[PDB]
Amino acid sequence: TIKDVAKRANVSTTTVSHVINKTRFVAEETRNAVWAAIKELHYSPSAVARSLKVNHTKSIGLLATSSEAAYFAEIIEAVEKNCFQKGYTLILGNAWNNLEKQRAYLSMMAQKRVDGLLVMCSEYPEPLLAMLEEYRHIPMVVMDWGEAKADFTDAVIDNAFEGGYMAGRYLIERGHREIGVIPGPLEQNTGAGRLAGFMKAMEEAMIKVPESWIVQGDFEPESGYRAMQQILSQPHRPTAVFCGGDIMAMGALCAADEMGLRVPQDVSLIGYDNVRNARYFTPALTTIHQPKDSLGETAFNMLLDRIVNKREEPQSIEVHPRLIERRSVADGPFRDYR
Amino acid sequence: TIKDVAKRANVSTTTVSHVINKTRFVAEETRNAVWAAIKELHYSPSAVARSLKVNHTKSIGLLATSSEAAYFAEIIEAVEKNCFQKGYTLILGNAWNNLEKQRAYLSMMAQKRVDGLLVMCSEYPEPLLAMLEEYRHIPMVVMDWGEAKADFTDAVIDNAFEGGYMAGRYLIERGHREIGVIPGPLEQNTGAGRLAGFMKAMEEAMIKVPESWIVQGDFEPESGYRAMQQILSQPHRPTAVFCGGDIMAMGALCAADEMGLRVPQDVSLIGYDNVRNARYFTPALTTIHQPKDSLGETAFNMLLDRIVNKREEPQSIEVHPRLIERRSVADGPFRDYR
DNA sequence: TACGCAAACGTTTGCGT
DNA sequence: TACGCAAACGTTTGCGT
Ligand SMILES: Nc1nc2[nH]cnc2c(=O)[nH]1
Ligand SMILES: Nc1nc2[nH]cnc2c(=O)[nH]1
Repeated sequence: TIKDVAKRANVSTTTVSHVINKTRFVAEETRNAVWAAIKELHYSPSAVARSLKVNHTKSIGLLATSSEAAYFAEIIEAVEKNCFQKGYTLILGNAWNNLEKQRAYLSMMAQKRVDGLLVMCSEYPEPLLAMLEEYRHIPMVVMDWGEAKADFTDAVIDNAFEGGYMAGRYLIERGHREIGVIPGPLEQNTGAGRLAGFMKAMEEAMIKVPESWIVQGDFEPESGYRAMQQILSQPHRPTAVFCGGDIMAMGALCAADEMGLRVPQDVSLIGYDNVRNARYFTPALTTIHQPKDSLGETAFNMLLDRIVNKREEPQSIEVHPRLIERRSVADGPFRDYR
Repeated sequence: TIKDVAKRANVSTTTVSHVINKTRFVAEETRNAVWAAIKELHYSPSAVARSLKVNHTKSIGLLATSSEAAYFAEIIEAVEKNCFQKGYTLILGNAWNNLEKQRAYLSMMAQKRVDGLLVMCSEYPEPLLAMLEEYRHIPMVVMDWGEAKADFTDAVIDNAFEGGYMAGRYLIERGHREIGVIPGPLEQNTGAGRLAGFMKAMEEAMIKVPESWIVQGDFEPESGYRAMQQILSQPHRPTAVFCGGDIMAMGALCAADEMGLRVPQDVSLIGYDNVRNARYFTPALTTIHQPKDSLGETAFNMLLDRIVNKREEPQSIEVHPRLIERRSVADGPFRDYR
């Protein structure tokens, strides 16, 4: 305890502190002396004590959805550096889209008194929106929203509609007119948003799409498997499918193999995410890339700012995606005709 | 503040507390009354205050190596549930095998006063071992050690040597006598340990292995790529390779493709990890599976026990791996001869 | 029976001199 | 010049009555 180091140090605690935090000038002797005792006495200042005083834990919370999915894990890993190089402590908590679950992690959140709050709950029902607001006191920012759903938070928008668009365009220019689509859950942004972007181009190109060629996915490889399966299992099949996510595409890739179909010789897959190891998919995945890092870093920053600069007004910064050409896509049967 | 709810509640704080923690009987009126104010006044008890008093933060720290690699992310995700269903708060911090880095996260660790400590630093040099010990006060347990490296911690041993063994045996019985190997870093347990297991069987079967058929990997898909590449790029090539890790195998799978070689028609790949989505590799990955969940859950538990049961003696629980047959492996040219 | 007092936990910090 | 006092932060808890 400080009372213990000051003692061994034959100096006031006020002194022990002033040297611990270089908050005011202290003679060299006194300085050194404190230190020695600090070391021999083996002192570890109590952050909890210091925070009960200074009104800030210096730790930010993460109300995530899950932490194993490649997509998530990369953002999550991104944040942590940011937290660390800026002095913060990361508190991770996955709600699994569970209201109860979130209401709890949110609960312990404020209790432990997180200086700030990063959110990625995926689905945002009225109930959620509700609970979230009752903590509008604690600074926060949702990082996975299509557009600014609330006025009480900060947001980083991905322009995922623009991405869904970019993907379809590619297919078109490639020669395809018979595309399919295994989208991510519609309650989601990266779900509906991407699909909706992809579908503008279609109409923009008078391309229709039979319902039998559009199957819901949940970002789980198993789901990609089942869809791709469902797709090619019907008499008339498309020549190129737009896969809602990379790890789903990764799963759709598998099925086509066991299918006996070649890729991209038989099917053309265009994903979306650009996961750390999508380049090494087999084959190499052509895909849309989301700036996961910046989506992360940008978030942490807005928080700090709102924090340290006692910001009060909400905000929302956009981020942008870009096509990444790999090997899952070939020319369509209309390429030369354009 | 409590002083604020008790006031609005026209009752002593001692009362406000006794109802907040059901620590002693309180009349219904008084009870209800407190509550109302608790709600209208919108009170969030201060955990930091309560902990500065009760001597326990109710939060455990995670001094990980990294959090994006599938292997890690799965354990990490495992822990968090365990933490959550048992009432704890997860603090995540990746040291990136950086001494300085770890010494820091370890530093802030004790400061914030983690009730317990989970470790997975991969490489454990004397320097590390040193620093770690100076916190032997704070309860902990390394979860990625070959054998009990220290007497001041708890350990969960994976029997990764037994796994490396299981893998080689498979190859043998399959018909192979010309195997290769892309192992994970030797400073590691899952590195050296697995390799060393795999190599006993070899000798146990009078199988030698040309150095030109053994290439260091770092668990990174890119590394698997380069090795597999290096391997088949030499005049005489093996008929089956044992891949140190799944995500590396995943990377070796790619190269062979671009190689023009078929798998398992041309090469036979046997990985090790059994990652959440290795089944969906292309082809479906035959591999050794580590009980990631239990490796996680078991760890959290030992910690609690050491914690709540004020345990003092070190411990070490083993966990076991098992072969998972998929599609990356075919009979060798010696199968019928046995 | 049902509750209230004050002291304590481990720090920081405004006055001082 | 260089340092020391005491009060405060937001709770819990042993005596009480
Ligand atoms: N698994 C997963 N992948 C995604 N890609 C974009 N959004 C998501 C998401 O919420 N989950
Ligand atoms: N990436 C990675 N994979 C592993 N598989 C077993 N151990 C490890 C490790 O330390 N890192």
